[PDB]
Amino acid sequence: ANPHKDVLKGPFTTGSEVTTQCLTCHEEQATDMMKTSHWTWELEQKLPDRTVVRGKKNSINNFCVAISSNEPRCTSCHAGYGWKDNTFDFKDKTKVDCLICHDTTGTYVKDPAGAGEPMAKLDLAKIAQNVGAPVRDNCGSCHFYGKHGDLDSSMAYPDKATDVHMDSDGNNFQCQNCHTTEKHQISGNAMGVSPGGIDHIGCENCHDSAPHSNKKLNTHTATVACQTCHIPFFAKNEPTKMQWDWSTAGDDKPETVDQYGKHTYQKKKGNFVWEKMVKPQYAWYNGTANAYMAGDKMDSNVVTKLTYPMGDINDAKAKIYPFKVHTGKQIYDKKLNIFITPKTYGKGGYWSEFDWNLAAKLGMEANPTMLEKGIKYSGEYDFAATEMWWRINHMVSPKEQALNCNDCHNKGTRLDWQALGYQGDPMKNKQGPKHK
Ligand code: HEC
Ligand code: HEC
Ligand code: HEC
Ligand code: HEC
Ligand code: HEC
Ligand code: HEC
Ligand code: HEC
Ligand code: HEC
Repeated sequence: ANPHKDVLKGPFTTGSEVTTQCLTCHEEQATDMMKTSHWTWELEQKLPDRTVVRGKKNSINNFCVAISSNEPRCTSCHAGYGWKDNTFDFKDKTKVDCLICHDTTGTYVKDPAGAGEPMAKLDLAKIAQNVGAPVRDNCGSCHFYGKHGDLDSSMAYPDKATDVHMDSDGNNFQCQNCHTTEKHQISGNAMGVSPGGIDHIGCENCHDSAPHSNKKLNTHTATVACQTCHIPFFAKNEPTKMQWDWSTAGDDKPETVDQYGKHTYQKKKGNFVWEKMVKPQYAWYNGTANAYMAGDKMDSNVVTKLTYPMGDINDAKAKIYPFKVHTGKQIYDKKLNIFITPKTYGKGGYWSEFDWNLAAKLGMEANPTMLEKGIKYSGEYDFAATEMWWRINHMVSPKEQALNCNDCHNKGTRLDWQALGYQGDPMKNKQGPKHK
């Protein structure tokens, strides 16, 4: 037994007061955790032409776009308390959130607009006393809401049909059963992070790399990622957003709904398309990814890929992997040719004032990178098309629903042979295209 139940009677009125207790004995864990991306929101990433500091802190996406000037809404999913703008003290140990991963009561909740602060009226003392090993639902406080359509609210206690590894009646894995954690470094590669292992966890430390009695299926694994055949669908239980058109935001037309009660229009955000039971898109992937970074020039007559997997048929490091792809339109500076990071949340933000010029001006004056590069909002904006790629790794289906020969070959359409660089279906056509 540990001392928790005896030492943490409180009263506690704030998160850091809780944390300041945890540190009388777990200063090491804070120090360790603070070295990681869960605390800094930064990752180094090797792009085709340059190494950058990406991570969430520096990323641009086609959903909410970017954290700067919006921090109080976004850092409800930071393992910290108080990150509300650019003055956040990343060296302050009393600001780590120790409860979000370790709460066992199921009541600990971070206020969705509170810059990481817990909701009002929690029994903090009680939460602190009951702290223990994370389960799926702790990771899921940030990982099941917003997007990746492969981790849903039902991954809290999913069935076999949803995920064979996490299946609470079967293998019942917690996330760290695969994402092994040492010194609060939670293992697992985000897309475009390496080194010479595309997947740090992948499928091959618990399965043989030739796991099939059918040898022809084993020969495919040099080219086709396990994830491709074994995750035939994501968003199995609940719709995910497939498109977000910001260009239409700001009108008082009716805020219409889906088959599934999801909004297809909202004044504050624009138009959406939702989909349930989604086939992935397939692409060559060798462990590296391209990314759009703040300040990059772009071209509005074309779709901009905000991220994209690298590799191709001639790339011996690349395999065909499955991806979720989200498309949209979003705001760009019509004079510089760059995407803008606008203020949507809070005072002057789009969501209260519905004025894109003001949201642009305020979001650009708050962005550290724009400032670093002397970039000023020009005063003119427009909307441009984008696509963004995320890896699909969860919801492995039972073996009976793996893609089989006829999903890809013969009348199968899973793979777009020519987009992948093949000369027709390789089974009809043993002449032109082979991986390596
Ligand atoms: C000393 C008075 C402690 C305070 C205050 C807190 N914790 Fe603790 N914790 C303490 C000990 C001696 C142990 C056992 C360490 C060992 O391995 O010998 C623990 C254990 C934990 C764990 C592991 C829980 C598990 O089920 O394995 C966690 C996750 C943990 N402690 C977290 C934690 C937090 C968040 C605290 C503030 C709320 C906290 N502890 C206070 C000693 C002490
Ligand atoms: C909210 C407070 C989170 C909780 C709770 C957990 N994670 Fe998380 N995770 C969060 C963010 C904002 C990010 C991106 C960090 C960045 O800037 O890069 C992540 C990332 C991951 C990753 C990807 C690797 C990485 O990006 O560095 C993994 C593999 C991951 N998270 C796993 C993970 C697990 C297993 C969790 C429970 C123990 C967990 N996370 C909690 C936000 C939050
Ligand atoms: C998720 C993003 C986490 C945050 C924030 C914190 N911890 Fe953690 N902790 C996390 C994991 C995935 C693990 C391993 C769990 C397992 O099942 O093996 C732990 C482990 C601990 C432990 C025991 C092991 C150790 O390193 O000593 C302790 C004592 C612990 N965690 C405490 C702790 C504290 C005090 C935190 C806030 C400052 C904290 N953890 C944050 C995941 C995450
Ligand atoms: C094995 C059976 C897994 C379980 C259980 C969970 N995850 Fe996972 N995850 C797994 C793999 C093979 C990968 C690819 C990365 C690798 O190094 O092999 C991932 C990846 C992630 C990521 C990164 C996704 C991305 O940004 O590209 C995250 C954020 C993530 N996983 C989170 C996560 C959570 C929250 C889980 C519990 C609900 C979880 N994973 C379980 C394998 C496995
Ligand atoms: C499609 C081209 C596949 C690739 C690539 C991989 N697998 Fe597969 N797998 C596929 C089928 C059609 C089936 C069902 C047929 C069967 O052998 O049952 C499977 C099955 C498995 C299983 C279950 C094996 C059994 O007990 O019968 C496992 C454990 C498994 N596959 C794992 C797996 C891994 C780890 C892969 C990458 C190394 C992999 N498969 C590739 C189709 C395809
Ligand atoms: C260990 C940490 C694992 C990792 C990482 C992955 N898999 Fe797994 N898998 C694991 C176990 C213990 C089991 C059950 C095996 C049994 O004896 O019943 C499985 C099961 C599968 C299956 C079979 C599902 C079924 O129909 O019963 C498949 C097809 C499978 N696993 C594939 C798979 C893939 C593609 C993974 C990477 C994303 C993966 N596994 C990771 C252990 C672990
Ligand atoms: C998609 C995810 C597939 C499934 C399911 C199956 N196959 Fe496949 N096939 C796929 C690719 C991407 C390739 C090219 C591999 C390469 O070397 O570049 C192939 C290739 C073949 C071939 C021609 C090569 C050969 O092995 O002689 C054959 C005859 C073939 N595939 C047959 C086959 C069968 C019988 C399958 C079911 C067990 C099967 N494939 C599944 C993609 C996919
Ligand atoms: C929890 C419910 C979240 C809230 C609220 C917000 N975000 Fe998030 N985001 C969350 C996680 C767990 C991750 C890591 C995903 C992984 O699989 O590795 C992220 C990541 C981002 C990124 C990086 C690129 C991407 O995956 O889209 C960006 C640019 C981003 N998030 C932006 C963002 C903004 C602007 C938010 C508030 C307005 C916001 N997020 C809230 C989880 C959660």
